[PDB]
Amino acid sequence: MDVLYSLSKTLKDARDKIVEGTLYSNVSDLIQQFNQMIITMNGNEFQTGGIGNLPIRNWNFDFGLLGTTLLNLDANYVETARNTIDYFVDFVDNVCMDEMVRESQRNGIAPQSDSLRKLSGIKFKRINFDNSS
Amino acid sequence: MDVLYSLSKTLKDARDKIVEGTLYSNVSDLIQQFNQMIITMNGNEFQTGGIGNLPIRNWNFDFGLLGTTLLNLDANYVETARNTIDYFVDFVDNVCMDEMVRESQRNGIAPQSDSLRKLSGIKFKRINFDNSSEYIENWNLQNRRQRTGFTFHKPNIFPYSASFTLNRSQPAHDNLMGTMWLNAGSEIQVAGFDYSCAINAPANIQQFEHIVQLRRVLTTATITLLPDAERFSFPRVINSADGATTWYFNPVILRPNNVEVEFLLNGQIINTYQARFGTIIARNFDTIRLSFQLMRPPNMTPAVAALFPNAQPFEHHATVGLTLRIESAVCESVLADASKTMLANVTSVRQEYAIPVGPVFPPGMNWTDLITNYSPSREDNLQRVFTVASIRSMLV
Amino acid sequence: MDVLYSLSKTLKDARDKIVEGTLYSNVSDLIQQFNQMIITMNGNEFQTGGIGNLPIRNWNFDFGLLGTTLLNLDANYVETARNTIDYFVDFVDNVCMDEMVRESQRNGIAPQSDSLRKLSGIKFKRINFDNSSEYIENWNLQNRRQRTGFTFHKPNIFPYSASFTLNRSQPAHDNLMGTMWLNAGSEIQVAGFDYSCAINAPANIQQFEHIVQLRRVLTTATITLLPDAERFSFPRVINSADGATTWYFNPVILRPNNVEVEFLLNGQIINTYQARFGTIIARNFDTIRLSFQLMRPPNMTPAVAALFPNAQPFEHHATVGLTLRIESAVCESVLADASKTMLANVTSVRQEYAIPVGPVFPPGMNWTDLITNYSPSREDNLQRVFTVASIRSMLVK
Amino acid sequence: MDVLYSLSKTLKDARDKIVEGTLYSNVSDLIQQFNQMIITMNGNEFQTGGIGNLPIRNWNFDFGLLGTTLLNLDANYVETARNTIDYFVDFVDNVCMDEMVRESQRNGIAPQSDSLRKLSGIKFKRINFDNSSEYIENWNLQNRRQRTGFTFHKPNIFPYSASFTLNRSQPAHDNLMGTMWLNAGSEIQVAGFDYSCAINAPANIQQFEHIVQLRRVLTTATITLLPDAERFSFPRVINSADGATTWYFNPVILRPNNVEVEFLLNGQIINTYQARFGTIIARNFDTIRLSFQLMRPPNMTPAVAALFPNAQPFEHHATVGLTLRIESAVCESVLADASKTMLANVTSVRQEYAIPVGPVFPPGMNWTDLITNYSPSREDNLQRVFTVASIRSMLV
Amino acid sequence: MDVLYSLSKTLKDARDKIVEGTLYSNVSDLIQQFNQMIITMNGNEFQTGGIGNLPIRNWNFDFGLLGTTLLNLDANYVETARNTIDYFVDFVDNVCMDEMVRESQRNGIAPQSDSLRKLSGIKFKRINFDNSSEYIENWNLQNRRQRTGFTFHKPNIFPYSASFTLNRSQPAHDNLMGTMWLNAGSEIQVAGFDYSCAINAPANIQQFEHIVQLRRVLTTATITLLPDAERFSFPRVINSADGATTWYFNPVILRPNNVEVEFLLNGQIINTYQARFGTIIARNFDTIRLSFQLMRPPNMTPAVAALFPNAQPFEHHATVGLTLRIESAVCESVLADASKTMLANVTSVRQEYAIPVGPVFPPGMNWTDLITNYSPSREDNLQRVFTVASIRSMLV
Amino acid sequence: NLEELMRTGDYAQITNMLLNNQPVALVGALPFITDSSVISLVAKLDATV
Ligand SMILES: [Cl-]
Ligand SMILES: [Zn+2]
Ligand SMILES: [Zn+2]
Ligand SMILES: [Zn+2]
Ligand SMILES: [Zn+2]
Ligand SMILES: [Zn+2]
Repeated sequence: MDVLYSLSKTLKDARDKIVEGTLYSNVSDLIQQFNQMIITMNGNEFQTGGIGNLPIRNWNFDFGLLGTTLLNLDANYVETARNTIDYFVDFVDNVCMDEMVRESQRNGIAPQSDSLRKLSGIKFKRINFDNSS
Repeated sequence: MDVLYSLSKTLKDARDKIVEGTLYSNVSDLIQQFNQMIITMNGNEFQTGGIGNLPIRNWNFDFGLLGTTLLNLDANYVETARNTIDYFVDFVDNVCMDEMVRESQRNGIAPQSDSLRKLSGIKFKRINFDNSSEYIENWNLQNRRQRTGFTFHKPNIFPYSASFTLNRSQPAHDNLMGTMWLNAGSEIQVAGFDYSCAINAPANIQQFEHIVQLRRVLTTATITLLPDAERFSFPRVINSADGATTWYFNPVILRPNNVEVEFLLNGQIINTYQARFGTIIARNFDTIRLSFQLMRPPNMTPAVAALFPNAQPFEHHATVGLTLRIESAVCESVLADASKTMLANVTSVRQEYAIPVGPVFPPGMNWTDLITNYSPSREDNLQRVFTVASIRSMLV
Repeated sequence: MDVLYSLSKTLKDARDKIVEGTLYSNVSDLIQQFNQMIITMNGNEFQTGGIGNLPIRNWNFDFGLLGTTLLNLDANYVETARNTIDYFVDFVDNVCMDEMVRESQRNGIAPQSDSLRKLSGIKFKRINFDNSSEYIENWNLQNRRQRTGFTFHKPNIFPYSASFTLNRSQPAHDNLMGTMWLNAGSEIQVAGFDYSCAINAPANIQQFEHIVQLRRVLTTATITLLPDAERFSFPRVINSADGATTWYFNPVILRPNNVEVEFLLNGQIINTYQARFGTIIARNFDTIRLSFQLMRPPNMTPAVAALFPNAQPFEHHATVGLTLRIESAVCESVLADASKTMLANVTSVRQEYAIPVGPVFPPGMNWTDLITNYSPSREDNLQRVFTVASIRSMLVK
Repeated sequence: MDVLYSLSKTLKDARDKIVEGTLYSNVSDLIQQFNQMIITMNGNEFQTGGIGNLPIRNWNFDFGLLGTTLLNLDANYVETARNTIDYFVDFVDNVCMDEMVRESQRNGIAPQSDSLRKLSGIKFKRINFDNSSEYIENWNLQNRRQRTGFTFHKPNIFPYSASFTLNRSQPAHDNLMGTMWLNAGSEIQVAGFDYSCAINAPANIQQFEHIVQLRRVLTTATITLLPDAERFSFPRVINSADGATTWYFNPVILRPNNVEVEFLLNGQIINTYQARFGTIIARNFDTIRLSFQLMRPPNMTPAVAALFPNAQPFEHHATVGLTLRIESAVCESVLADASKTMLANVTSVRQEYAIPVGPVFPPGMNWTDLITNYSPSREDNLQRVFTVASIRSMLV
Repeated sequence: MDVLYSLSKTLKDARDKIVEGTLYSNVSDLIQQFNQMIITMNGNEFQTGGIGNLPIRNWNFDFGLLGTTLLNLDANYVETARNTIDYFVDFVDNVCMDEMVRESQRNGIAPQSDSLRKLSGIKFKRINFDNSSEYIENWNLQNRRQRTGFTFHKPNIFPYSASFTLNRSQPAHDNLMGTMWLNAGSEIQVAGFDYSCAINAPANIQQFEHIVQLRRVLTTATITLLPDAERFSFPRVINSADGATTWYFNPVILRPNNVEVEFLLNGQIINTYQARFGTIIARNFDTIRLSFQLMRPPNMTPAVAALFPNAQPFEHHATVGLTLRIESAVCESVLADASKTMLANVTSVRQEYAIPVGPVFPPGMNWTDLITNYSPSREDNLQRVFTVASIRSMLV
Repeated sequence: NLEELMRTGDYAQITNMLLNNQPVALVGALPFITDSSVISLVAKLDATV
């Protein structure tokens, strides 16, 4: 949950803060967190399940790092970031939907969907950051 | 729990294997594991008790290691090991008792006593070794979220209930049609009775049905079905449903007709046996449906005919019975049963120290209330306390 | 079988002992056995299940060995070991299921599934290691043809049968003398009834005898004997032997007289118990002879005297019972009992996949039919499938 | 005993673990222990038997050590080991049989056979290794005066006794009041009967009480309580107290009223259960006190009222039952039970070789007489023979 | 048994192959085996026992080896070999006789004589070589838990029994209906008779049934079925059931009707043959059910109609018969048969030396009692003695 | 067997038997000393080898 929340928070912050013309000092930590997430998720295969009419979806992550070395973010930077963010946001939304439709009588506080169970592995703990909600 | 079990198993192995004269080759690995346990537990302060009359105890661990240069163990080695073994066994027993008397609603599977919570830290996992017992194995499978399984001889799955239903009744209770049952432990006795012996029935046949809903799914169950219920085969006086009066029952037993026992899972038929007695197998089920019939004998000897007149009064009441006894079963959830002793251990520990009733278990650890309302929270707490009870039983 | 059991035992040991934080010294030999199993199974193709609704599963083994440089087991080591163990456990479960659903009229003790046949090769014998279970121990002893032994709690040795025998009867069924019994599971409840209460008997004694012939020899049996049979102690309406009519039974229970329990082997008396109730020991036997007498009480109170008139009609019928329960026993052949789940496991596997009726076992694993006709070939096939069921239960259960 | 157990367990491990194709690393420690046993036993002469029909057998040990293999064991290794294993198994079985057929009023816990007395010498302590079985664990604990524990399923704790007591009677046996009970094995079936149905009893209540004194303290006991005693629920003809006459019983079963089960230890109430049926826990007790009541129903339907007139004759006699079944328990002393075969094995060995009745156990090792007079001497001898029986069961 | 068979086979081969003038290449391997046997047996003392009138005999082996350097065997070689062969054959014959006259209840398959027990030691395993005979091959396969069978020509599977069953009878024995049969060896003859010729039977058909329960399962059995039982086809005077009187049987043979021969294994119909006569195959069975019917001929010529009046007296009694001969079969267990001499050999050896009656076999080795109560112990002892008898028959 | 003893190198059993005076027979081609001295027999030198 903390890893899933951190993915969603990173994507929301990227959408809000990675905007054309903004200073890199406004996104430096955000860009570092985004690249950490990209590195952690790269090479991992995920599947959001077919419970009910929810479609079976397969997710693959092979993305380049967001660039540094821009004093002010330009349109190319925002375009690349938007492509990556859109794919990640679709993945996160589908994972959240897959988890929202599942329940267990015992251990109902634990993740139910396979995607969230995979995200609960230690290797993804790096993605975790500010849990403020 | 895995650390507590490993402590208990190491101490049990120390008691069993560290004996006079034994080759050090026989205990080399055990001595290494025991020394690892000493190293891990040394310098730690634990506290148990503080609930009910269970006394508060403080535990300090500052112990030397056992020797490793002997060829055959002698008396001195055994006494030196036994001192530490005694202290550790006392500590483990007290921790197990402290954990057994505590329960939580939301997270009853997690450790409750501060001692076991402290033992759940990473640094204590060094103590962890072989987890071969059935209960610890199922605990680990549950923690990994794998399929669990507990074998029960005569599982205590049916809460006690001696009841009856009258599908035909009058204030005078002289022409009664219904069925009375006892569901106790692993046993279900049912008996359908007709006072008129189905003389006025459509086909001279009276249909009786008993549905018993198990509170947990039983798999790989072996059951014995017999065609008579001895419990409801002798005359008796039974209170009315509201207790306002009493009625008379005077059974005369006829063989049940068209017997059909059906084992259902989530309302879906899994197993079905018709006109089959003796040993049957219910492979996976959570409900039992017993349907039988009372068939009026088409031909009767003068005495049998004398039993069953054309109309009232009905002095002899026809009855058909069934007995269903679950001898063995497998259940994903813990249950009491005849062979094991975890329920008895937990109840004994709670009674001996006058533990106030918690928010999870029924007062006095009464099994009938526990299994009647066997909620997931109760199952979590019961698995925790039963595993702790088995761990303690390894030593005590 | 030995190789299949060794696979299952190695996997169970790996699950129980390869845990986070444990010293490598605790699992060194277990790790070597696990690596031997990996090496032996690597590069082999297996196929399981083409009978009934059991799906065809294909199994390939290409696994890396477990490391041996660690001094304490960490999380990653345990995870990799658990992945390999999960695959192997699935394979072993499927192999056991495939073997449990097959039977042979010729060599039923031999493997039937091609997976177990492949595992019966020499190259796989290296996987063999400690055979400590009771069933595998008995399997090996039987293979060498040493004296085997299976300990049963409440052995299921009596095929179900509820019947009666009328030594004296007539179309009115108002003056009957005979016995009614239920021999079910580990229990025999017998009851001899005389409607006249031995009023015209030779010295007012009516002798009743029940012979129960076990289909297998039981040794070292603890038996509870109780004077009364509660099953045949209430009024009953019983269909006649031909089924034409029904007769009335109205028992009034009298204590049995000169009770004699005889446990015989090959028609030779091994144990005798006279007027002994409670726990008795039948050390070696295959036949039970229960002989008990209904004795008319020489002195009766007015109510008792009113029960039994000098002549018909007889409305209260004297009955003397006996209950025998084999609490535990030892048998050289496998049997269903109240404690083990081998029969339940085999039946569940067969029903779950709708295995067609073979030429050996009953029409669906009905224990009554099996024990009634417990043939040597049935014994061989049953022992094979029960051993496989125990092997599977080590892992799946 | 520890040495005999160690021999037996070494041989069982040799049978189980020395198998063709097995890695030598799987049996390295086992082979070391086996070779140590061979060294210790070689050159010693043992004699067994000479009691009853048990033959006199002479045992000589002149065996060479088991070898080693680089990687895996082969068929030659297995046959060579099996010859020695078979000889040692025969020796151990004969020694166990010799020890099972002997007893002593004085020092019954000590070895009685010459072979086991020799095996208790210092020179054989080298053979001693892991003592992990329940019986050997309890043996070692009892040697140290530590608390012992045996877990029994359906313990054989009540000597058989089908008796009755008439609190009110007369030579005509037509207006009787009393209790009839069967205490058999792990089962109590009591039934209090009143022929008058408490018409003249104060408050229309008749109080029945049954006290059962267990010969040994039972702890952590799971008990099943059921309202009715099916054994005493049907009409019967019962001998008089002195056998001079027979009387008639014609039960009509009523619900037992104000049921109270008291589990007492040394005259102190430990557990109380009021109107509780099903599974209950008796944590520690040596006495059971079942106090129930026959309450005349204040309201009766005409059929019910017809059975209970204001005065004599009383054709239908009111009866309230009670069934108590100890499913499992823990006892500090050895007892027979349904799950184990120790009593059966000892009795079989004694019967097979026609062992003359000794000065300790009753003739034929009858359990009723044994548990009736379960003296400490009998306890010691029975524990010894039961431990030897389990040791033998490891192999045979 | 394998070593004894190897001795016997080596000596038989020596007798058959060591002949004057034969190339040594024809006996090279035989002479190697013979010298191996000499080396193994040399220096050993044997004793064949004194059971019954069989004399106590002591055997010593100090024989030199046979030459292996001649191109062709000559008279000297044959004489020298014969001198040793005679002694070895005498020893083998005496060992076989000693083993044949002994039985055990506990373990009847193990060697009984001390000579054969000595030969079962490891040191003599070198003598073991080719085991090609049917009996030794079956012995070895059964030791290996492998499916093996003995082929019998006219197996002696049916215990002798000439008996009848009267389904309808009366004190005067003038209107009888029933069956007569003889089951002798491999032969069954049955004949259902009705004195009334089914005049009053429902539809003028009388049904007869004969069930023969084989004491062992037979496989791949060739069986001749013929539609008449000549044994019960002539006038007879037959004792009554209790021997009180005698009745008269005057058959007139009719064709059997609705002939159904079923061969059943475990109560299931393995094979069925309807109205089929001649050679039939029963592949696997343990019970034979012969059903046939006497059908009153609907049309009768005056001579036929004169035989069967509408009412009594019935001077001609209508009979329908079947004959079932087992020409060949295969059995897991040993049996007597028309071709092999094993039973005759064992019985002859027991009779010649006045061997007392043992606890296993019936007196005089009577085959009817033996096959009647064919217990597993009897099967083990019989297989052992039959194998020894065949081994001896190789030489004697 | 002295050949097997030489090959294995394990002298535990032979050492235990020699120390504990357990009768044994060492089997194998062995050179021997032919002693014709009666005083050597009285001195029991054959047991000192
Ligand atoms: Cl039970
Ligand atoms: Zn009512
Ligand atoms: Zn039980
Ligand atoms: Zn009848
Ligand atoms: Zn009295
Ligand atoms: Zn006759």
